Amino acid sequence: MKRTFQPSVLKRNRSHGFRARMATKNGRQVLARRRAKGRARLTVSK
Amino acid sequence: AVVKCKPTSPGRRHVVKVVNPELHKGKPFAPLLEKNSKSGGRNNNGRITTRHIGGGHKQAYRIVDFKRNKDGIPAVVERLEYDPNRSANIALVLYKDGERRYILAPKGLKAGDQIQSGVDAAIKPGNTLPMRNIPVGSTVHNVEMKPGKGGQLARSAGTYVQIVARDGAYVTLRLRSGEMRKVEADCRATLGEVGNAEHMLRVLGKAGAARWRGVRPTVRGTAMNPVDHPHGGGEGRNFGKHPVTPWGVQTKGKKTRSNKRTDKFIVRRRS
RNA sequence: AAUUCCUUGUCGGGUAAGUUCCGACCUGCACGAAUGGCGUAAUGAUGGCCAGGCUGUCUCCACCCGAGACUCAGUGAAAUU
RNA sequence: GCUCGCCGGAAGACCAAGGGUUCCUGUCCAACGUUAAUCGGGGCAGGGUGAGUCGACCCCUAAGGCGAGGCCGAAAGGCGUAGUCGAUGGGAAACAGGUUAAUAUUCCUGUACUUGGUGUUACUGCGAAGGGGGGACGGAGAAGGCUAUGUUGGCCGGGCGACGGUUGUCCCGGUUUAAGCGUGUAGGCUGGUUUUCCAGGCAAAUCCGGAAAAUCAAGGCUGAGGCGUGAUGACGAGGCACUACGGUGCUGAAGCAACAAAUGCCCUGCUUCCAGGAAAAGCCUCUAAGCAUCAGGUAACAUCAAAUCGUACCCCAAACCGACACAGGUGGUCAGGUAGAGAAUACCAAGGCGCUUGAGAGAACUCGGGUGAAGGAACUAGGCAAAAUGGUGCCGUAACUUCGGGAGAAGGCACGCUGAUAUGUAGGUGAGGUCCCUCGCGGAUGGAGCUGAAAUCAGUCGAAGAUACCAGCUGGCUGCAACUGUUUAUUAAAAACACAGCACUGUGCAAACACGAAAGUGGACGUAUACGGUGUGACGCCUGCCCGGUGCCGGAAGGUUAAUU
RNA sequence: AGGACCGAACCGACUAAUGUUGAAAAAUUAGCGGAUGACUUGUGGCUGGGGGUGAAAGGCCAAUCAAACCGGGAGAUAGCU
Repeated sequence: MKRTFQPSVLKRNRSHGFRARMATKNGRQVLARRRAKGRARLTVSK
Repeated sequence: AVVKCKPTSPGRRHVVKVVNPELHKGKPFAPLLEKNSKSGGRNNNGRITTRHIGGGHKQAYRIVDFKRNKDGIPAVVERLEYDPNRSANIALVLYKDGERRYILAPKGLKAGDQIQSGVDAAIKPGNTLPMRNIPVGSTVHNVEMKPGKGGQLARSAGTYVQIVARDGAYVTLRLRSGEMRKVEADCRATLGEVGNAEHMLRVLGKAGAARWRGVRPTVRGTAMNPVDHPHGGGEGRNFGKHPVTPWGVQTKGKKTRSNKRTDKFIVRRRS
């Protein structure tokens, strides 16, 4: 049975990467919230 | 010619083909080719704006010269080639100066025919002249709505326009739709009709034939649901309301022309 | 009748016996002509019906070969209360 | 270690994606492993990934993304030009052998190749963000020529048999060798060369395109494979000295031919069809502005450079996606033998495995199977399930029909083995020899050798010869839908949806219409033989009556009627 | 030639049994349909919630769909338990 998650590094970075977040105002707000919360990993970059 | 396929299997029983042996059985003219990526009926927003579009065979655009501004230079028809981007055929014409161009193929055009454009051109099929010099009552195609803008009317497989009258700076035309419209007596037009009149006689014969053209299936509307279409659902088949498009417009006689900038050039509408 | 309530309508066919099926009748509760009418070769993992063959489907179960069930050693759950 | 069993178009081998040390060695057995565990993809420590040629990076672009100015929008922001990104595509070059406990086209040996920088010599028109060529492209089909590869023979080495026979027409094994370079073959495409002129290619052009003459018929391009060389090498079954019985030095025979043959190669070819089949750069040419006893260009030689990152291991699975060491899912490449039409199926090779609780017993009952007296659908909502049919050739085959079908209708007959025809036939392949020739990978003749159906006749064994696996039940009447298709992922595959066809209706282009506060975009680089919407639903015969109601399309006299005044 | 025929790969999911605290939050086994096309598949891209997409089932939009998910208004309101 094919499941929902089919990993692909290129798609992962293009969809939720650090540069993708910085590309839009809303994405930059996501980083601000995560930074305020003190998240060790801001994005899925690596 | 029109040929009917033998019923060797379902899907071929009702197929009617239009075969033209005169068409070039080779690759087109590369310099005049261009890329034509399909859209699927989606605009730059990514939304489907026109339904029932998608798929079909890959096609390469042919740069057809609808302006015919090469005046005074005779051209000779080299061959007629199939054009996937339009119902009509096209002709590759070689000008006497060594230039090649694509033009819509008129009715009585064939390889070796000579065509010319300009005010002094002869009144023969395939020649393009301003309608001022065209005798009244002639049959023309590839008509120009504005001087120098390029042909825009009567470009289909077997369509044509008839010049009815010339009143000063304007000429009244009878379009294939039956409309009586007037345009400036400086627009260019090509003598004769478009020469693929058999195009209307083809029968696709099967669903897959339409899919080759890039036409996706049409869902009626009376059988989807109340949420998707006004025609809605109901237990069984009911359809107890006036026929209406999606988005709620009647479309069974209701007119939708609301230009008001034109209609000074319209004499009679149609019918 | 994918439509007929009365209804298993009536008659005929098929069966020893047919509320189904097939062919007629017309008293169409409440068919009907592009929310199409009537036909239609071919096609269908489509609905109904009847035959030949076939058989443990059955009269009516019998035996047999394997995996569990059972016993021994090791590991070791669950719903409920 | 010896047997047995299982997969073998994988349950073998190599990768991508993904994972991220699971790889190798030593060591440990608490926990983890559905049991034990000395073992492990577990713990701990150490060791392992070597590139000018493989990949990435890089150069080029597709869909698409972003987007200087710009246009638009309360703000946020949207769209988009010039541009710049973006592979799943295009673009220079390495092969064989050997080697590690673990890497190799990366190391080693042997033998090659590509693109650049610089230098010297010689000859020289060089120059682009421009022009042209090229790159450059579909489906199906048909062969022909080949190779991978296989079989047999020959050759070389070995063997003479646990039980009758086995010195022969006997048994086992081996018989392997690349890129590169040279040759330019089967075969494919195109008539060459020279001169003059030209409203064409944003300007120019010797280039491309076009026109007019003359002169020759042989020019050029592309092209698998073969052959030669590479190779007096490497590899090589097995020997002989070392030999901690873990393994190394040295040596090492034959290494040919025939036949069969691909889904791979020639082939981005050829033929044919309609649905008419990317872009850009590298590359080859052309000149412009410019630069000319320079600079640059071409050729030869020499020299230097080719960085950086990835390279372990799994990759149809115990390492990826499924919470699991989960009967699930997961793209590409390789494709042996016998039988077979076959990548089906059966048994096997190479190789890999017996699926991480076993040991006994031989109750009911459940599950998965085998057989069955007599009857043969009496079962049941229903022939559900099961049984049955099943191959090839030949004969034969109804109503109906849109003349294609129905049809493999139905039904019937023959199938093994041996011998002969014929010490192996028809056919295929094709050596030697002879002859010819523009003396070549040539043509003719020639038929050795090899390969090899099918059919007939005769004989013969069994209950049974399409013996296993594999492999249509068939016929009659009828409803619905024309048909192939599509659908409720996870109780509905249908008569529902699509459908070709048909009709109505809208739509003269800045189209209707749709997405958008807008710009704009789709429709469409289309133009009424077009496009949107609606209903019907192949085809055949047809589609009657009603405009009062509602809607839509027209109407001009009157009545009523908003803001405003 | 063919949305042609038989039939593997491949893509589907008509029937039956088993399984139903399953090996599996839809699978296995034996049969079954398509299998040159309206086919199928890899990689990447686009369409965003009253919106998308939909050969149209109210289907699908991350095991969730007659209005996804996450956070917030929020300790919504609950004459009801």
